[PDB]
Amino acid sequence: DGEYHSPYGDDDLYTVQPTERSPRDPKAGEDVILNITTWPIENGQDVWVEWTKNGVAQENVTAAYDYNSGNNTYWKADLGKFEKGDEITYTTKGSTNGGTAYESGPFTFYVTDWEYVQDVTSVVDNGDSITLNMTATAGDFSPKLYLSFEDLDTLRMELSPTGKETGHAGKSGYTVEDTAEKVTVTTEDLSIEIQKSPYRMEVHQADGTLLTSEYTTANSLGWLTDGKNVINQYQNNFMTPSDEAFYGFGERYDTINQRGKDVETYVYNEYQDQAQTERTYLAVPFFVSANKYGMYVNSDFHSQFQMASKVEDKYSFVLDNDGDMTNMLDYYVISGKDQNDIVNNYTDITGKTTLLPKWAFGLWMSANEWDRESDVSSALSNAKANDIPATGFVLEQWSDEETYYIWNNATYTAKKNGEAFSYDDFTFNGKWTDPKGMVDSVHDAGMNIVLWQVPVLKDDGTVYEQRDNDEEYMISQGYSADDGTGAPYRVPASQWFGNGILLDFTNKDAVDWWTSQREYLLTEVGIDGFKTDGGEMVWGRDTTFSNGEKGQEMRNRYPTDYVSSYFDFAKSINPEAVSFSRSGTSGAQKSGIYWSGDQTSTFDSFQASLKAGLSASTSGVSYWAWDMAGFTGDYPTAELYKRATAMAAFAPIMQFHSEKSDPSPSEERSPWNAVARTGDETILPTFQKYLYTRMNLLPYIYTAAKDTADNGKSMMRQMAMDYPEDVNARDLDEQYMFGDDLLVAPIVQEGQTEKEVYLPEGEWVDIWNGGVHPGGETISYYADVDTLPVFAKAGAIIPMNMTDGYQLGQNVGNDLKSYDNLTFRVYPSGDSEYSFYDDVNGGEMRDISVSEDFANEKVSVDLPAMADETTMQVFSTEPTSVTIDGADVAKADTLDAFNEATTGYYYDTVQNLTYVKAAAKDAKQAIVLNGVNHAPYEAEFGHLTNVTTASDHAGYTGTGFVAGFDAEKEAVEFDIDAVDGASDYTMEVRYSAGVEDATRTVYINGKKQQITLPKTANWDTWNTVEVPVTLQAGNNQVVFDFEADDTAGINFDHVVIKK
Ligand SMILES: [Ca+2]
Ligand SMILES: [Cl-]
Ligand SMILES: [Cl-]
Ligand SMILES: [Mg+2]
Ligand SMILES: [Mg+2]
Repeated sequence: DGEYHSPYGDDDLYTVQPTERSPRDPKAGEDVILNITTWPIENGQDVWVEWTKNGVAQENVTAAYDYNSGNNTYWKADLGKFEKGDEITYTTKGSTNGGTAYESGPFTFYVTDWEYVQDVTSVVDNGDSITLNMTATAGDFSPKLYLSFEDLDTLRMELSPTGKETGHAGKSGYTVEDTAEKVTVTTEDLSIEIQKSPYRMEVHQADGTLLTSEYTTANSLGWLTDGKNVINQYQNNFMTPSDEAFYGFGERYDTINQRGKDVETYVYNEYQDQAQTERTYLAVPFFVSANKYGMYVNSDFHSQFQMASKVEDKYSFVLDNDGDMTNMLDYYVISGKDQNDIVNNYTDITGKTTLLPKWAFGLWMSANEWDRESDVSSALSNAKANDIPATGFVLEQWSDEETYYIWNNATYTAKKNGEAFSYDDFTFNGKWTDPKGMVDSVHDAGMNIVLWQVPVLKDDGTVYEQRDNDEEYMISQGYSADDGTGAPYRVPASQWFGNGILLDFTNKDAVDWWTSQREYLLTEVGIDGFKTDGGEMVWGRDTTFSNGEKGQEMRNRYPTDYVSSYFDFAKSINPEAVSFSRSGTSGAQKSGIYWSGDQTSTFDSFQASLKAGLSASTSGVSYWAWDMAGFTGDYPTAELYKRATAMAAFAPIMQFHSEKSDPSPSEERSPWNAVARTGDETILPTFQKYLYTRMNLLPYIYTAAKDTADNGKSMMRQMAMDYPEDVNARDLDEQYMFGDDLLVAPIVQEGQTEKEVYLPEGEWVDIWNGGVHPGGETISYYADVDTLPVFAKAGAIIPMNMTDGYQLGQNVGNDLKSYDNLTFRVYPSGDSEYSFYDDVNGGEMRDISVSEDFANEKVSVDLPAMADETTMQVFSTEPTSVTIDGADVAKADTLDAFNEATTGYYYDTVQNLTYVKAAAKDAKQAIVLNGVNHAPYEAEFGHLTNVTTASDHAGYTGTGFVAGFDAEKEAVEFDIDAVDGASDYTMEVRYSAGVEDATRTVYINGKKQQITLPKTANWDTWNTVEVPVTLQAGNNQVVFDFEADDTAGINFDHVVIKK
């Protein structure tokens, strides 16, 4: 028998327990209902409420029967409505036939209403902060809003509704113009305009361009209070035009543009249906707008961002508080040089990404079913047999599944009083007879290993000596959080690890103990980090932490305290250790890799993972991973597996994983098991191609990882992050930038082979074959299941680790200590510069510069001192000569001769790349390619009408030529760029015409001219004709037609644009 009521339940955002108060936090005019339970179900029960209003005893309120369920009766008591300032205290009671009474409480609530800023009554400029003294729309407070600058382009607002708290100092580099009606605050980057009556702020760039502004009708900034004991919420409201896009908010699975949605800053463990439920494990109260600003609400409390979800032209935030009247509202409006600089400024406030070792950027292998030494040995042998040079290895099913720091099957004498074990304390048996030796074998394969962990001490109600000993110690030492009554906090019973006790990561002594238990894994077993799973486990408003904070404030912070504690611990022992986690909030980026969690093997889930990575990127979480092709559900199709592999190889962290613990057949998402499960042997070479390409690009990828850590620029980025003004880029979620230079367009739709790719203005070159694609439109690219469209931007300098074959997709292995052939791929365009992070040679930054001067048929490369031989691969026509420091270097006729040479050059006619080899030297070297033009536009890559291609007459550039172009109605169209700006140019047409003179009609952006192509000696003889053309900015449509007045057959190799 009993009775129970608890007003907040578990404080869950999405559900209520059946014995809560509704509303949880009543405002003025809201009917308050109390839900109460009694048990068992029986006649003669009476339930009632004893209470006071402002200290005055009220008549008891009797509860009415609502419904029965299980062994319980549920009741509702109606307290009615209240006025702002009312203080209500109540106790719920139950008894049967006037017998024993059971009760809950007392519970108190303070009835609130909103008060807003009205006018600015005075301004005080203290030199490093500005105070705006204001009046309020209601109540008796004297609010103060403090303005300060975190930097000249980053504004901080701190509101004290009572005026009793003071804002923080910032930079002094600002000026103020204060008039009776308005105050304007100016820095070299911002112009902040503030109307005084009513108060309203507009944030502009220094040149006057509006970034964002408070809502038009003013009274935008407010707080929810009873006027005496409590401040429970804050809000501000802003004006937004119909086309404004909002990105970030942590890791989001539903959309990359949150306009139209209410976004909850609330961490949650949602399995498989994150997109549909709009939930996430990683929530951050920061967004970036394509209107060139970011907004960061500096609080760990839950907030709701209403992004034009209520009123078409308004966005708002509503920030919760625990009632403490001394907690100021603190938020930032962040500008910068560009969108990535906005993210950099955000990381100045919340923490920079910590650079991880290069091994983190190779392939990670994982499968939950790996639960014994023989599984590890077989995984290593399978990788070797299938030529998969991975660098990361994860074990999940490794422990006793009780303590989570002891190897499965190990025996030992249990320890009391929180004492830690050493390796020699264990007798290793069964599944793991020699963990240290197993780790050595993983290292010997060139891989690094991490072990799965959780932040909770498991308590399943079973007897297990060591766990029971640790639990008693942890509780009595005060190492858990407190439930609010002096008892240890436990995860709610219905949840993952329900009944488990959370380690209080705010308590340094608790953390030292917890990590001391795992110390031997790092010092003696030799592991390389931890997969710190979970963390979305703090419920309860009264849950109390050692830092004095409670559940509302700590729910979102807890996972990051957990993750960071482990990351820092592992690295203190092993400098090369890496964490792999899923949950966090602002600052998560400081502590390792984040993966997108638990998803199914479908194209819809693939689409959601990419949105999660792109939104996480904007939010400063750059080192992002996903379980390629899904970790659960029916085994992926060969198509999904292949499409996923390609995106995964071009994402920040590449990793496969599987959910099942003991399946038959195997559920491994490895390429060898994928071949086995689908019966499609072609999966292996396709996977190899993408893995080998990633390893060829590792020097570029790792430099990008460094740029994240140094400059806040995420590795994988949504298109609007690099092109905010481009209206076509605003909502794209099926392509992205990777590193500074590569536009990647994965196929994330089932059955798709015609991939649309939006190309921003500028020239884009297909990295696989040299196809040129002028930007400014959405192109169609035919991508079979093994193909991934990837393009390099104009001016790109891309370092690569190549074999003597010098093609993308050739295996260089997993040696992270040296390069095979360090190579720089260059797409010359004006003056470009690249800072390469040469980690192989001491982490020195090598500044490479390229100066394109095709008007004088030259491209110059300024190579700094290098420790290794270097090979340039420059996109161009074939040079007439190449000099290094003014001395000619020898032309090599074949790739073999090029490889044998110590210095020289070689021209790859298929790829239209000039290779230049320069020796290692302790000083800068000046390389100059002479007699070169922009690379040819191959006819075989053009848009063809009623003609085909072939490769049956030798001497063509590219892969062949257009053949059988010999009848009316046939045409070849090229999309061409002006090389050095809009101008007149000479278009060199290369063709063969073995039978007779030919003529064709050419249209340049619709302007007609006819050309004559003289007979060549035979079909094995090529000739060039020079045609004067006028080329403008952007894409030039160049059409070669065979009209009624044209004549004869030609083979058409390419066109070259020159001065
Ligand atoms: Ca050709
Ligand atoms: Cl004033
Ligand atoms: Cl020729
Ligand atoms: Mg800055
Ligand atoms: Mg080591």
